[PDB]
Amino acid sequence: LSSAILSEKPNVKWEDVAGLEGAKEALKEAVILPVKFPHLFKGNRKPTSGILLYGPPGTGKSYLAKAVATEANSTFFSVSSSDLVSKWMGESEKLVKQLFAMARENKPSIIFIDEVDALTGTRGEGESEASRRIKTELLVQMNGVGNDSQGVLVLGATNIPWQLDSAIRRRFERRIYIPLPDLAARTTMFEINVGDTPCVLTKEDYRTLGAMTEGYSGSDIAVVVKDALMQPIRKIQSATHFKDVSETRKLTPCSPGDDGAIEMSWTDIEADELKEPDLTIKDFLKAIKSTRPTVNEDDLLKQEQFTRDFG
Amino acid sequence: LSSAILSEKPNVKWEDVAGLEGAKEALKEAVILPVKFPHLFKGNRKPTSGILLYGPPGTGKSYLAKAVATEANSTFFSVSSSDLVSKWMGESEKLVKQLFAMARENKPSIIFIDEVDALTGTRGEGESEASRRIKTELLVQMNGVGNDSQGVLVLGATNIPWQLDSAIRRRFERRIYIPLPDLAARTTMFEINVGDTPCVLTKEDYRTLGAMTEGYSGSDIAVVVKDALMQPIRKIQSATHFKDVSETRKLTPCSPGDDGAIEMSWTDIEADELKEPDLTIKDFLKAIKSTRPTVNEDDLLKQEQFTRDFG
Amino acid sequence: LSSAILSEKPNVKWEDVAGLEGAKEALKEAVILPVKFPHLFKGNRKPTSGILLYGPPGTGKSYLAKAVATEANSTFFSVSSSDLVSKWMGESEKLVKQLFAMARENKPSIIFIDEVDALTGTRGEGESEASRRIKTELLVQMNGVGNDSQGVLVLGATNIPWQLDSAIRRRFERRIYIPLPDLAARTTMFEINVGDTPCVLTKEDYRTLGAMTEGYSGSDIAVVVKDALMQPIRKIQSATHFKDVSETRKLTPCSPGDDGAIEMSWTDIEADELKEPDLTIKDFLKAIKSTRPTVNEDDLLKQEQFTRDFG
Amino acid sequence: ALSSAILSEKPNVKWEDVAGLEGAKEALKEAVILPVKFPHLFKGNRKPTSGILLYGPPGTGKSYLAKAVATEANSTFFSVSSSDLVSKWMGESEKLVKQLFAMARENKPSIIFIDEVDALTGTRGEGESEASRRIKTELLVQMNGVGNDSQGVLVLGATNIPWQLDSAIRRRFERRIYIPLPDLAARTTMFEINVGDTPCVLTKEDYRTLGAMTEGYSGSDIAVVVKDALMQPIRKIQSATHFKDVSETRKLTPCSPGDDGAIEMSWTDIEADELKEPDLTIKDFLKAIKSTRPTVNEDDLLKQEQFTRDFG
Amino acid sequence: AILSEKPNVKWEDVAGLEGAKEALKEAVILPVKFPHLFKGNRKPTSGILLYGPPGTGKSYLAKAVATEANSTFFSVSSSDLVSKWMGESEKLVKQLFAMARENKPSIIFIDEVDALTGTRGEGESEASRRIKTELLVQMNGVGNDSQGVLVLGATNIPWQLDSAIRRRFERRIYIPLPDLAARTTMFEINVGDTPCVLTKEDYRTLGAMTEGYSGSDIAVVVKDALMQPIRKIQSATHFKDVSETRKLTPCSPGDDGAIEMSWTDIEADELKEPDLTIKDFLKAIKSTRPTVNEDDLLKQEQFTRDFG
Amino acid sequence: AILSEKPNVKWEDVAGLEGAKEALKEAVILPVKFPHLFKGNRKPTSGILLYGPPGTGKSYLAKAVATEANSTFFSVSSSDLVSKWMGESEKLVKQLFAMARENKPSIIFIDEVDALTGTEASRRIKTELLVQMNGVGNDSQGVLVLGATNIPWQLDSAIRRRFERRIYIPLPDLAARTTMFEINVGDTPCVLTKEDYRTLGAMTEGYSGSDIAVVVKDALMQPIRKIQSATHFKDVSETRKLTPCSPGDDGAIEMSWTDIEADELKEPDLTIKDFLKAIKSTRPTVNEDDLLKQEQFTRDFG
Ligand SMILES: Nc1ncnc2c1ncn2[C@@H]1O[C@H](COP(=O)(O)OP(=O)(O)O)[C@@H](O)[C@H]1O
Ligand SMILES: Nc1ncnc2c1ncn2[C@@H]1O[C@H](COP(=O)(O)OP(=O)(O)O)[C@@H](O)[C@H]1O
Ligand SMILES: Nc1ncnc2c1ncn2[C@@H]1O[C@H](COP(=O)(O)OP(=O)(O)O)[C@@H](O)[C@H]1O
Ligand SMILES: Nc1ncnc2c1ncn2[C@@H]1O[C@H](COP(=O)(O)OP(=O)(O)O)[C@@H](O)[C@H]1O
Ligand SMILES: Nc1ncnc2c1ncn2[C@@H]1O[C@H](COP(=O)(O)OP(=O)(O)O)[C@@H](O)[C@H]1O
Ligand code: BEF
Ligand code: BEF
Ligand code: BEF
Ligand SMILES: [Mg+2]
Ligand SMILES: [Mg+2]
Ligand SMILES: [Mg+2]
Repeated sequence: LSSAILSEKPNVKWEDVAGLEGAKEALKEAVILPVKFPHLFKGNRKPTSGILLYGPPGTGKSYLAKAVATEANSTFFSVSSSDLVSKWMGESEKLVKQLFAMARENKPSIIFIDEVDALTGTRGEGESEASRRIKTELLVQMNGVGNDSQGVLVLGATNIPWQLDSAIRRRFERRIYIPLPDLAARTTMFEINVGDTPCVLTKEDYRTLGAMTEGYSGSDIAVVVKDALMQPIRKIQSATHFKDVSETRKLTPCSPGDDGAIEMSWTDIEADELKEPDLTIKDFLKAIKSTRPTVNEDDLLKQEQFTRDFG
Repeated sequence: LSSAILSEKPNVKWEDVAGLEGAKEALKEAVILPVKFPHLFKGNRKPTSGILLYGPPGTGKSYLAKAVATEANSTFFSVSSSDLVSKWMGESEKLVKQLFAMARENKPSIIFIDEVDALTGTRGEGESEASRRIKTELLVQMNGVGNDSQGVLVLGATNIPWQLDSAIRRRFERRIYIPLPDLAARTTMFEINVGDTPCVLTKEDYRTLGAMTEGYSGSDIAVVVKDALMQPIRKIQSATHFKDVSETRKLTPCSPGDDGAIEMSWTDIEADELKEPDLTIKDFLKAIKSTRPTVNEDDLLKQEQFTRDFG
Repeated sequence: LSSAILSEKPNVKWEDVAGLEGAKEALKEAVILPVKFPHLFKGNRKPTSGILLYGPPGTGKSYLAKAVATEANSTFFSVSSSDLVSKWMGESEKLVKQLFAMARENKPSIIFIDEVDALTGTRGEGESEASRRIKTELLVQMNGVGNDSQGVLVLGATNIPWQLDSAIRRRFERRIYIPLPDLAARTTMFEINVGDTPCVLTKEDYRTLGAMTEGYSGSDIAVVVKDALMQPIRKIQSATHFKDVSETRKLTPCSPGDDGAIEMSWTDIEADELKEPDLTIKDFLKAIKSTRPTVNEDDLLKQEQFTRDFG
Repeated sequence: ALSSAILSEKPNVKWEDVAGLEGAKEALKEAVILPVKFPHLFKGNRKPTSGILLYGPPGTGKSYLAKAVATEANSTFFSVSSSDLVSKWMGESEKLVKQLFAMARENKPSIIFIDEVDALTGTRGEGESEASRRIKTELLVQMNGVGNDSQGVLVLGATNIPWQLDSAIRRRFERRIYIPLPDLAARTTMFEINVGDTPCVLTKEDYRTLGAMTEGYSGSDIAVVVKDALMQPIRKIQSATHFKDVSETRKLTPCSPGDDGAIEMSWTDIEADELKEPDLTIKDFLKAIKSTRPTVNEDDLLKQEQFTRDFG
Repeated sequence: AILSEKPNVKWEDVAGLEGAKEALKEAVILPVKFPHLFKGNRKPTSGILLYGPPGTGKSYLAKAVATEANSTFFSVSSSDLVSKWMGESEKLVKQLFAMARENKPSIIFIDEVDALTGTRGEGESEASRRIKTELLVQMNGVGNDSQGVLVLGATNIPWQLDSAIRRRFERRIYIPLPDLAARTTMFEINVGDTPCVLTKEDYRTLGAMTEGYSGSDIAVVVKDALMQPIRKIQSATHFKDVSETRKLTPCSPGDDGAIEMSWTDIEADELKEPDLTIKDFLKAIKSTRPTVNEDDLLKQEQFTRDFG
Repeated sequence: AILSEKPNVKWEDVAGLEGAKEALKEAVILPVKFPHLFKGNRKPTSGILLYGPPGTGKSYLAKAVATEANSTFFSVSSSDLVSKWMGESEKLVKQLFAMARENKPSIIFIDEVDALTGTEASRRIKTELLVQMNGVGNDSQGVLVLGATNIPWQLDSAIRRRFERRIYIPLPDLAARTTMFEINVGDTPCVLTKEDYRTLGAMTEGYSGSDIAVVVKDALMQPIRKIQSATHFKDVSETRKLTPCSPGDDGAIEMSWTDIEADELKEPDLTIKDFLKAIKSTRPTVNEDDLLKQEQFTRDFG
């Protein structure tokens, strides 16, 4: 049997995710509003049962699922494609039945599924038995004869929504496209991902950054901020020569031959008594020259096709 | 001989389904007429043994099965593809035999199977042992040597009727296509799904709605009515400011600066003593602009192919 | 000691089967002629041991098996694929051995197997242990070292005879194709399936019906006759108005305003004392417009392939 | 004390009833008759054959030849399918094999027949190599025992699928023989055998005309066209209206409407025995030839020429 | 089912391409040397890809990272991951990252990740979607602790690697063909304790002769060289005394003291093996062609020139 | 499941293969003959793979090595390990190495090493074997593993790598086939000359020892075959003795073997020509594309 139970909460708050307030609105009214205000949702007025998120890779879908998982205050299940597909013949499907069953047992609950494109695609006869049996149980077990469709919430994610079948497209009754973040949201993600590190710039300088970075993803922002945090490490471990500055001794990397320039390596230098140089904009522009964006623009044209129709 | 079964207690009545009068006629004469009038069915006049329902997703198939399940007054079995396919080798087929066996034990009765496409498809050799053994037992056990084909009524549903094998197609001896609905039925579903909520419109305004919504499904109607029932709380949480109107205190969202406009949030306001905004066409039309028709039209061309031939 | 025996008593006459005079000849000489005339079969002259029937679905195969079962006057066994395939490892095969064993114990006897395609197909290694063990025991136990092949009789049915393996094809030594019925046989099935219901037509009108219905199955005939028997219930409970005609009170549906036309519903009318208008030609033609032929014509080309070779 | 179910009674078929098979007839006469009649020849270097396989397309006469050996044995003829070897729990699946060859050596001289050896063997994955690899392994040892027990037993293998037979058991059956479809003269012989004691109408060259008409059948095809030929005069008895006396007191046969002594009646009207059936005529034979096209397929013959062309 | 080892390989054991060396010394040794620098915004690298032509020592360098790591160093090829059944192909991935998190702090190596990528099109459908999907979501996802474990990827085909897994391996390093001096160093290492015959500039002549090999190519020409004088001894007729009591070596037919015999004829020890010298080396260089191809190097310069 | 023996097969009992033989002599016998040669970091081979087409008696050659190294021969079939024993196979591979350690000098023979790898469960056998072949180090001295494969190209590269030395076992050449015919008839009464044996040799290009063994087993029975079927008996020469002869000959009576008295039959003498018959009715076992497939392996992993 083994009951396939998996549920754990990380820490990602609301405003960690920047921008796209339609999805924030729909998920606050789909998650917080049923739990905090159950009396409003009564009779004809019912909460949303199936919500699909989609878009290009790294626009913040699974991180938003993390934010819902932290801000849930509910039995947050989560399952990959691993725990559903079993060995023999029968546990591949009865575990789905027990998943939504015990999900309804621990109601109010939220279910997230990542990359539902691995379970769809009934057109043709490829991926035959797994697609028909497992996908059929996802349909009928999602709603069907005597399933309590109230209670639980099914969060779907994908990168390919056009290969998603129209029936499961109707199952995910409120679908939301997640675009590449605009100027202001990327300004916000810059001001978030700098964090507690002492920066040097102002808000309109972050606006200059977001103007320079037209058309990235969230991971692209995470790695240009990472590289911006990782240039002074290369300055400290780099080359030969440090120097004292200023609570008892403190040395930082400096060029060969300078005011107090001893010749050494980071290894030579004592615990703590290292001075790493500030973060800097030059670090930002160096990170811009480091990495090209990952997303392709014809795939964005297909996202504008399915979004322009069904979004 | 360990038997694992199930049964239901649903709640759906006749007038909730709009249109579909042929299916309503065939199921009233296939369900109500045998039980209420058993004396009419004698000798040459025999009840229907196999009924197929099919069509695009969300035209009301499984909800009609709910209506038959409530209006049955009979032992209503229902089985998905899960409970038939077993682990080892033998219980995958003997459970089918015990299903129709105990179904004949509790006669008169109705059996529903959802998404029978997971049990068909003998063409080729894919899904070999499960398809031949389980599907063979569905054929022979459905009717065969000494099966009492009288009594139990088998209601079939699917979304893919062309992959259904011709033998089971003959088993479901009276098949009915369920098209996309029309103007008047969607007017009826609007006037049903508004329910007890105090609306604002008239009947010809619902006709204007159904004229605006050419080519939806029933789920599309359910979610535009759902979104229409969410715009009140969207207005309550909107901005800063509520106001008393009118059984002891009752406040609703209003614009900044109005007759009795206090400044607050929904959180500030007491249990129940919240007032909800009246349904207006603007919420309806906003919900129409929110969501495209879900299903495609080339799939409708294939439904017109199989319907135009075999319907 | 397993003892998974089952047999029964149906009721189907010879002459309720239409067409198929070759199958009628082969089964009269295979069933009636051994029992009534055992002295003719002695020494070199031996009865037939294996007879196969095949064809498109609903050409009357299993109903002919019902007719043999009624007209047997012999211990008629019948087994599906369910009772042969067991759980563990050994009872899947020893039950076959006990089946032909106790079949020879109750000689003279007839064995029918429906849809033998679930036990064949040794080509490749799919369905490996069940196919090799169970099918091997079907071969050797059917005839082999010391099996008394005289006595019993193995009746095979299928819908797919080309996937039947050539060895079992040789086992079923006298195979018969069962086509779609022609004009006269469908005229006969019309005149049988009208039964005791008072009709309105003549024999050449049934010839007009069979001319209108070119290329049906037996189930198609059964459901157009069924729909023809379900039109007078629709008319007797349709709209408003019945009328007395003629053993104490008897009312039938009639148009609004007629000779003795009271206004009521079927519900208003007393047990029995309600009679529906006799089947009419229009009901027949309406049933012809109701339902397509079931079978497809490329499958008929494969039936002409296997029939043209092995028939 | 976990013994089995064996053969005791032999099914009487004569040695002359088969046709063709001259290599198999030679190998089994030298493998059965020659050890018993001449034990002094097999000594030292000269040893009898230990493993003999028969194979071929279905219905070329393999199991019927095993019937002929079973009648002509005069020895304790065991026979076992795949049923009696595979047991329930874990251990009797293999100890019964050990007791089979054990009690087979107890009742020596003796012959062992195994039909459909591909059901014994056959591995694809983990499920196929469980509880069949054990029994296969015990067969592997107990037929490695040629150096242990050369004299005594003989293992006759039959199959229809010899390519799925594993190469190790292929080496165990050390002298394998392909059994093809029969030719003109052998089918003439099977016609003249299967007519039996029934009074025929034809001559030997008419049977040659039959075998020329029936190019490429099996033995079962011959058995059913002869069977249908033995059903045609009773079909004449059932058919039409009208019989007629001919010739030990009254004897009537079917004849056309209006003939020399043509009374009008049905078979039902006619007294026990005093019926006369029509003698088999070439027309019933040729009608039976038109009734059933050959059963086996020629691509299967190409695979028999593959395995025969290699390992035959 | 799952392998583990703390191997021998050191940074000085590795010869060549010191930018990848200092990069892995940073991303692996810097969590070891200064874990207290990595806090809050400053986080260690999670996914590092190595790639290029075959035989360049990526697994060997991973073993150098393993020895200087002091951590549970896993390593897996594709052979422990290919679908034989329909679902130990995926649950073993789940147990791999699961037990990898059980033995944290840890390092995971995967060799030739090109056998798990390539979602474009529908070829290799169920294995690619299921197994690759679990690699993505299980690599980072809803509630995966992405901290801790380190995923080392290797391949020979990086362009067929999908862009999503390309982003997963967030710090990728191209490994080019090495140079003269590093192959001189690998010659002087792989000769080992065997008594050679040459000097350092003769190894420079060797590396000049061997322009454009891999590390495995060096390993097999040194291996064949450790068959070469033994191949002289196993060959031919005639030995000869030279010089602690009797000592004979192979010599040509007809020479100063050339007796005719075989090695078998000659007494324990009292054999004088031919010296190990270059003609055998240069003959081994003429024996074997470089395996790798240069248009594949042009594609490595394409993907490296763009994304490197 | 594990066979053990102190075999008695000399080099001369193994037809041909002189090249392998000479490789094995210096690979295995030299270390054993003069152990003082292998002090310090100089260590004798401890894995040898024997590869080549089936029917060359790789096993028999292996026993000769054991006989000549004066060692116990321990042996196991990998097919049996993978299928028959399964569950207990880890235990078996253990015990096997354990016996061999306890019994130095000794040799482990693993037949069909390819059959260790693929078509989870036998992944254990692979894994245990590898751990054990690392046993040269815990106990490097005194044991040697000889693997045998017909399909070296299907042999797990990890296992492959544990077999330092690889030796090709070719199909027999003229001289070897000639020896095989002689050995296979041994003492049997026949009238074959030295030249006939050579002829039989020359006439079986591409045959294996196995193939030759079956042909010879077939041929020797021919005189028994003639006597059993024999027709027309003529007297020759201890009181009456008749043999088959053609229709119409010096003393040619017409009869069948059945007609002739116990013993007083003279069976036909063995002939070189008769084997020629047997050669026609037994095709060689081994496909001709195997040469290349095996030589591809000699080129790549030799
Ligand atoms: N709006 C956002 N605010 C903060 N972090 C973000 C945002 N969007 C993306 N990220 C970063 O992206 C990563 C998660 O991406 P994910 O949603 O898993 O990609 P995908 O959408 O392809 O699943 C996290 O490291 C997170 O920090
Ligand atoms: N005609 C209809 N009348 C009332 N509700 C409907 C109708 N069509 C659809 N619905 C609603 O939409 C959903 C879809 O109906 P259902 O029979 O379950 O279709 P499906 O199984 O194809 O999704 C149901 O949950 C039901 O509440
Ligand atoms: N020739 C026929 N005569 C009478 N009824 C028939 C005939 N063919 C079919 N039927 C009717 O149609 C149905 C289908 O025939 P049946 O033998 O059950 O088909 P199948 O062999 O495919 O199961 C049966 O209910 C039978 O009564
Ligand atoms: N040579 C033959 N002579 C006479 N009858 C034969 C011959 N070969 C086959 N038959 C008949 O054909 C049938 C098949 O013979 P058999 O060996 O049992 O074949 P199988 O087991 O493949 O069905 C039997 O009824 C047998 O009487
Ligand atoms: N840069 C290097 N320094 C030292 N040895 C190397 C180097 N590159 C390759 N080698 C040698 O090559 C052998 C095999 O290299 P391998 O790790 O298989 O290459 P790959 O990068 O394809 O995995 C190793 O045993 C190693 O000793
Ligand atoms: F989803 Be429905 F049953 F087409
Ligand atoms: F149902 Be039938 F036998 F095609
Ligand atoms: F013996 Be047969 F080929 F069934
Ligand atoms: Mg449904
Ligand atoms: Mg049927
Ligand atoms: Mg047989």
